[PDB]
Amino acid sequence: DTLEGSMAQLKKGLESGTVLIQFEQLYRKKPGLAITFAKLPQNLDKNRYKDVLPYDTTRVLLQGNEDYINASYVNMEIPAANLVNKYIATQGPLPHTCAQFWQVVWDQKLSLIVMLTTLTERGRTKCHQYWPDPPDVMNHGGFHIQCQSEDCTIAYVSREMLVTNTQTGEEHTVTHLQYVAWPAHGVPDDSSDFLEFVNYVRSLRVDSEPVLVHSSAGIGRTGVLVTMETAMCLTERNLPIYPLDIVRKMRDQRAMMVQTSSQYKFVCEAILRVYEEGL
Amino acid sequence: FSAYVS
Repeated sequence: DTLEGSMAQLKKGLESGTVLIQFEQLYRKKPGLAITFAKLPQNLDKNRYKDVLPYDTTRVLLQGNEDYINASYVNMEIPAANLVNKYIATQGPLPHTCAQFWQVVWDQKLSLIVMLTTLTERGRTKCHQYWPDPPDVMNHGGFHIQCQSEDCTIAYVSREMLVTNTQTGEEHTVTHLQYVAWPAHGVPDDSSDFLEFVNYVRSLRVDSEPVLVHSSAGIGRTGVLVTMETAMCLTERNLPIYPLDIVRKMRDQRAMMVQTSSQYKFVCEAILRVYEEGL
Repeated sequence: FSAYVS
């Protein structure tokens, strides 16, 4: 079909209720994909949640280093535009997985981290603080970490981090964006802040280079973000948007992305919004 | 260990 047609269908499917029914039909995990390393004894407590585990085939491996991390490569192709948006989708680091987290950032010299969670919710820890408050310095896995600046806006915090390999003295800089107005299992507190945020992340991409995206589990809020960025790329190029196909393609790479029907409904309505704005 | 979906 066309962008125009796909959007008529989405509009009708949201009134019809069929869009949600089909979302609830979709598999959460791709059947037949091995999940083995994540379940080994030495790796079980490296998972924040027992039911959110990487597939063997797309799990992130550390360079020259056997340590397991709950993280997955998620690549979203738009072939009609010779385009691939790369991500690494991961959970919120635990106290004892911060070393592996920063090792991924260093291995691939990732310049952008997107964190879609507060550190705590209702008196419970959702993510370990894996960076120091300025001006303090932090040791993780043989990396020294400092926050060179920190600025709060309405919906998110923008931080610049310096990562130093202690043995070599080689330095790497990373932009860190923490979206604090988006509860676990829910939708963004404000759709317009969300859409501005997503477009901002797009503008900070460097081609070829994955964006590291995480929340608490790294599937619900991360899935919504990935869906929306994909839809934005498609709408600007007058290409058809089928959100169910987008969700499935993510779930083929990390199970359960986009967690709730409310999240899916949210992102579909946001997709329609942006389409109506673009003409 | 806890489940996220719970």
